[PDB]
Amino acid sequence: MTMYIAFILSTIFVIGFVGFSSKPSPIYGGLGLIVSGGVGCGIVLNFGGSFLGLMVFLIYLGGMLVVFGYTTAMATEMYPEVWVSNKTVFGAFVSGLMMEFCMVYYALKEEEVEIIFKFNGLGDWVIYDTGDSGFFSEEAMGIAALYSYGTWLVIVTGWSLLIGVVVIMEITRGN
Amino acid sequence: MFMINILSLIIPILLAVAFLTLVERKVLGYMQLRKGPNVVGPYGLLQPIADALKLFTKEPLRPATSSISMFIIAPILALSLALTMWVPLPMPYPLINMNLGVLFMLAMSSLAVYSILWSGWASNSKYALIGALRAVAQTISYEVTLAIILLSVLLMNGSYTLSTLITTQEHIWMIFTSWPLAMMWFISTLAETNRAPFDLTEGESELVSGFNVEYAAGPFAMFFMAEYANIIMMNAFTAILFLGASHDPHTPELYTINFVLKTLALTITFLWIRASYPRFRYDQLMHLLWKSFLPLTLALCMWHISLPIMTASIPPQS
Amino acid sequence: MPLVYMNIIMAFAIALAGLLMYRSHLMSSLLCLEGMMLSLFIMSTLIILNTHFTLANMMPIILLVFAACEAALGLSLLVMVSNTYGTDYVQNLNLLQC
Amino acid sequence: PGIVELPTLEDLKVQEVKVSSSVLKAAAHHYGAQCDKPNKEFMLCRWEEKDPRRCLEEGKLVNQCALDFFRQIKRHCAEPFTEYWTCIDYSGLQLFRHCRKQQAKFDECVLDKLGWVRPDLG
Amino acid sequence: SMMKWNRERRRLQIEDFEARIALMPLFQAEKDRRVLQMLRENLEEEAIIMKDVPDWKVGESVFHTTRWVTPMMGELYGLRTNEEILSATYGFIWYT
Amino acid sequence: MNIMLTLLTNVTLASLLVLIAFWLPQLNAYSEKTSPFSMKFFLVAITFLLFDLEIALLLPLPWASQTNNLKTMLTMALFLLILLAASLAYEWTQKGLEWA
Amino acid sequence: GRIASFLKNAWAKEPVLVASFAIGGLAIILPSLSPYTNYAIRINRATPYNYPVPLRDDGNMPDVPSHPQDPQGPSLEWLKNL
Amino acid sequence: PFFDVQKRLGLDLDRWMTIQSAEQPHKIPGRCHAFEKEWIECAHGIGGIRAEKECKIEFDDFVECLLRQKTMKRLSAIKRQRDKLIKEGKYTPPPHHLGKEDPRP
Amino acid sequence: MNPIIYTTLIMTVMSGTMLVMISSHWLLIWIGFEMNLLAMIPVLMKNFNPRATEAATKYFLTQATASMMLMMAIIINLLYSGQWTITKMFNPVAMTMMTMALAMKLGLSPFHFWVPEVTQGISLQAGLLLLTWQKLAPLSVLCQISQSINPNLMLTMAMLSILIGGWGGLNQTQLRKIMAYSSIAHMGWMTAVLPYNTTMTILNLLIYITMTLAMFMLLIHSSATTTLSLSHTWNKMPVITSLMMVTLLSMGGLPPLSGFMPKWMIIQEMTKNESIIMPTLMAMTALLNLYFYMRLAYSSSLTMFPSTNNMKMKWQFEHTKQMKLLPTMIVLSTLVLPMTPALSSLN
Amino acid sequence: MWFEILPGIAVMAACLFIPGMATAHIHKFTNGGKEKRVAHFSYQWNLMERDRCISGVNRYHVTKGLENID
Repeated sequence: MTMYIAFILSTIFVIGFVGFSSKPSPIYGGLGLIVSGGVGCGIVLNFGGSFLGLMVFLIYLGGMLVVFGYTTAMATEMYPEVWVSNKTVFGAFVSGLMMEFCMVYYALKEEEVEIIFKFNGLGDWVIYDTGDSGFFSEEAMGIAALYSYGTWLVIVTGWSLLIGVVVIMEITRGN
Repeated sequence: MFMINILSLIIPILLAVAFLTLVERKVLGYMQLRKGPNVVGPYGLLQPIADALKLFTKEPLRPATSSISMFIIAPILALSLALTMWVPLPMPYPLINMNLGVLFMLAMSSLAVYSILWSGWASNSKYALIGALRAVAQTISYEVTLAIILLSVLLMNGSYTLSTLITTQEHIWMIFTSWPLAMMWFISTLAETNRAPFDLTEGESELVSGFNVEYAAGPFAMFFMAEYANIIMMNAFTAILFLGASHDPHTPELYTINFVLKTLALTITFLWIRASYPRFRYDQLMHLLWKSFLPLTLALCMWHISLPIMTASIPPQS
Repeated sequence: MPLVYMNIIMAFAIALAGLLMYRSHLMSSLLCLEGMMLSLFIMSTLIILNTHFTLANMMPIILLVFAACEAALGLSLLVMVSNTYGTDYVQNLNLLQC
Repeated sequence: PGIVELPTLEDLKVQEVKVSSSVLKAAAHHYGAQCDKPNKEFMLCRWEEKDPRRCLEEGKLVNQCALDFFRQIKRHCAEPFTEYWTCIDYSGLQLFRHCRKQQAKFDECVLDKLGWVRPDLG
Repeated sequence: SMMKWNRERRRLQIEDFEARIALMPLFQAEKDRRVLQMLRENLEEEAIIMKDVPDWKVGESVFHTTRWVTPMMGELYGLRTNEEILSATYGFIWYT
Repeated sequence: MNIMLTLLTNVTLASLLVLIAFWLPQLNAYSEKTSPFSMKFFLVAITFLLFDLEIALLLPLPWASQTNNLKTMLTMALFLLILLAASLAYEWTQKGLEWA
Repeated sequence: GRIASFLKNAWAKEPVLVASFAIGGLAIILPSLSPYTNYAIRINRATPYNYPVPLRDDGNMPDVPSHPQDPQGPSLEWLKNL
Repeated sequence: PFFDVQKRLGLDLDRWMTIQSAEQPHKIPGRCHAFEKEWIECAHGIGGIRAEKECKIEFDDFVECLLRQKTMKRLSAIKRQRDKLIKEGKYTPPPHHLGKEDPRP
Repeated sequence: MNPIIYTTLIMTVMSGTMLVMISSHWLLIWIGFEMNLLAMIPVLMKNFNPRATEAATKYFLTQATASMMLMMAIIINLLYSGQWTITKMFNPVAMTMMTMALAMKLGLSPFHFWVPEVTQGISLQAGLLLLTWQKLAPLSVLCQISQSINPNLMLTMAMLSILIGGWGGLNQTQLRKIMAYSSIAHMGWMTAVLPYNTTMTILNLLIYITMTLAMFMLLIHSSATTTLSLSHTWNKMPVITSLMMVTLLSMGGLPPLSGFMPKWMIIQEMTKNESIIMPTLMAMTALLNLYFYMRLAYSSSLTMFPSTNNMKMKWQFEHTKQMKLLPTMIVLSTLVLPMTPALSSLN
Repeated sequence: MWFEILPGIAVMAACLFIPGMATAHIHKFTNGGKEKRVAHFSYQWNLMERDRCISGVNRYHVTKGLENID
């Protein structure tokens, strides 16, 4: 079973996406997003991306959606909408799981599934490379090259964040 | 045997939390000219058992009537994350050795706020919701400085690996190198753990019980255990980061003793601070961080970037 | 393409469909936006790690930097909408027509 | 397209340097100092050819030279080297720092009996 | 003090990297031989496996180029035991 | 598998305690006990986000210190930090940091 | 003169900002005039992260050594003295 | 309207990350550096229209290295037929593939 | 909004578009789009009204979806080619997704529904920026990827845009909505020639930009957002309404006015590629645009609508602010037809 | 008096000491009397795998020295 941990995680990722995509109250949506973020971190870690996946755990889960939650709390709704609360939400939730199951089964049964692209049912372990990175974390060096090579990216991103602060101030002015 | 190691990390930490409660009570009493619990057992050693049993046998009130799933997840998440954050700590050999254990602990601390966030909301009360919001702001506000200060000090470590902190501080404590950062980091730990003078969340004097006003019996006990476990874990992180200890590879017991003693000293410092100062006003708390601390942390971060380059003391990556 | 790519592309498609089909709340749609961004981060990270494109391992980070900028903009708009109407409901964004 | 020309099993059979990582690391400096020529030749072959198959013989020569290096160590400095690598094996990171005294003993013996000089830093 | 100790640490790191450099050629030879042997075993077992399948060349390269391509994990460990596959794929990631 | 084991064990232990604390004491026999303002200061939360972004951008610095172009690396790192300080100063001076 | 008055007022009323600006200014300025920065660059260069791939000897490369421990090639004595 | 200001002013604003075979830190090679280098060297100065067909072999090899669809298809066929023969009982995996021999170091 | 901040936001918008038109790396092009959105949103809400907030929210949602689809297309093209360079796109699905995203950014139908609403919500100056400057970046991106573009999808979107722009305008009495529908139709005209000859798209874009600049500046000068408020203008500033009539006739494409040359050259290029039915349908469908232009002209200048007594007060005063480029924009929008062969400069 | 606080601190000290000693001794027991090898980089994991193959009992901590040679 440990042979397809990545696939199990990807299925959980899709399930969380169906959860927050069916639009329950933003509380449960936040829960689905949090679960999906953790699971994406798991997949990234499995592929060797410890730092990148951990970034989602902190700057995405404990970041963008940590305020998403703080926001919903300020705009409190009368009732916590759940999947079963609206027949459509529950129906779409079930259909989404069913859709995943259909493609999953087809991919496994039909060695080569083709929804919009062509996918092979072989385990993800196949695609991995047999090279050695030596005394290095390739992800770490690539990310740290943002200061040595990606100076232009640094400039543009910093300017965007400053203008984002100014923009948020201006939008929340309200005159 | 790895499961045995997990249990050895978990259960003693819970026992330490239980007895930390008694230690806090006695220390606060003695600093107030009083004697801590001493009737229940010799010198009060059996008081935590009585407290726990009384809590558990107590009525399980629950007028939440909203998202009971959340009202149950919040204690689970809090306790689970409190126990997990202990895992990567090297004492001196970590249970799980991560190249980025530091960022892992930062992420787990950020997640742990959701426990307070949900508990207060699913309670669906007045103090609970507003108090939970004040919590989010408090932890969120100090999370920024916590990260900056941590990055600034690790610039000397050369990695986010907790284990290498022992090697880096082999000859001297990092407090000598970064004491201003150490002071700000200590205050940051105080804020993150929601301890006095930043005990605004619970804030009994102002908010009847804060986020846990609608939590009783066992779930309240789990919140208490999570709080105290976070206190001990954050003090242990401080001890590892700044007050390094000598580690003899052949006898880890010496390092373990030294580390435990330093963490105990820092926890006693936490209780001491709780006794001495009054509570910062919610507004004053944020003023102290974004307007007063955040600047100095930025300046010290620039300095700690520049120093290894201008002193040719760039630490080894491995 | 391995099945993980299929799953993540499916997640992005599902999130896109959810965003394009609002129900009442704007926050749910903003949740779908953040979710689509997560799918894109995971897909980009998997591609870059598998191909050992060392110099592109920062692209996922910049994507998230701008993902949070977009989220922040969305919340900054949502608060104003709520102030003007009392709810985040989409049906109140009705003054402009055609 | 074409068939991959994988070499036979017999040609790729070579005598193996069956020593653990700590043992290799203990002798790493003197091994590099003594066995440099075949190792550098094999590396040049691998990097120019970019085919593992093309440079099998150079790898065989590297393995043989390593075996000769270790045979000489066994002949002349067996016990000090054993103590050195047992010291190194204890440390999880296999650090050189903790075993400086055993390193000095091994270096002194190897300089006396075999005349090898440990290469300097850099 | 930190400057002195960090300079010494960089010196020791250079020493350790020099040791790795000294040992690298032997490891490269061993790795190349192991990869070739694993590929040969896969090819032989594959000929036995797919002899009866029609219109299947054995060991036909999937790339047009007649140049060595580093085999993926799937080629080398395709038909080994699951424990070997789990080790080769996720050992360094999971080891802690 | 070690990290997965640790996560599983911790979560199961905490959930087990929640069970023994939500249901086990709930058996004990008893009787019947009967039983928001729009925060515009949420701007602080939004500013945290954009500052957390710079936090993320700054984390690679320990490995960034290992490059050979230390001049360019230092210039860009101080550039990002000075832009963050400028953002803080702007929000401060424009009374945007109106906490509570 | 007025600058001294501004500094005194700033230290009296906003000492934290004064400390921060002083530290940031030093962090900006000092590395430029520090002699050891080039030493840090050289140290980072000297670290042998990747293998030193040998080069074919065509008989016209006096400077490149033929073997370690030969006098030709770079030296790390400066770091050892450091 | 792609004003090639980078080429006019000789500024490498973003072309460093354009390809996987460009210079990378510590000369860490890409997984498909050889194929990409060959494809670019083939498709240099001949124009996109010519490159789409006169370098199709290089591009196909590059795509195969990137995605390995054909390699995975071949391996899937091998595993299918091995399972089929095992069910029929006319195949027995070798002891070394079963783990009965120590792999080469 | 503080004027320094307003200038910084406008420069950020322009810098985002410059990054879009300057970068050879897809990630940076998407970054430029993100900067454009971030800077644009507060600019749309310079004057704070509930309508301004609603328009900003709609625009943000639409552009955010477009950017997300664009980034997914970039990621897919990376997955199948491993190239970040803006060039031929090597996956048809990525090409289709990118085309949909860029069309949504341009307001091409059936992604047009947001253009009239956003234009009505925002002020005349924000509308000018939205309908002139914002079009530059996506059109640049499409021109760079023109070869990969599937001609059928682009042509269908162009024809639908022309049809819908013509239809919607007939029903509108709000000047801003009329301008938005005209913009939709002209965007369809520009994107029609994109598969065939990009220089024609650039020429049409320049002519359209001049005409819309002139029209919006005339509306700002007249301070009219409705047909009747514009009708009142003849009593105050007859020259303004006369020039408005001339610019409207140009926008309709009537010869010998400058508005004729983009349509003429587009028809030429399409016919050279054996497209005969499509240019014919586009030219005929432009008559709806011409119709509502003519109705606006009847309301404004050709016929004198009733005024109000209080206008006698405005007679005494004069316009304080002068828009320097308005006369030259009018001249270029109306009298540049004798100078088409200069269409080889942008070539 | 204040020394009465000490017994609780001592119990807490023992409880905190237990996990570190437990981890150290469990690592020693599992890794054959030596510290658990730390693999922060793929080279170290490659060394561990090579040691596993060399040992012959599929345990890396088992160390083969000069005796295996010739």
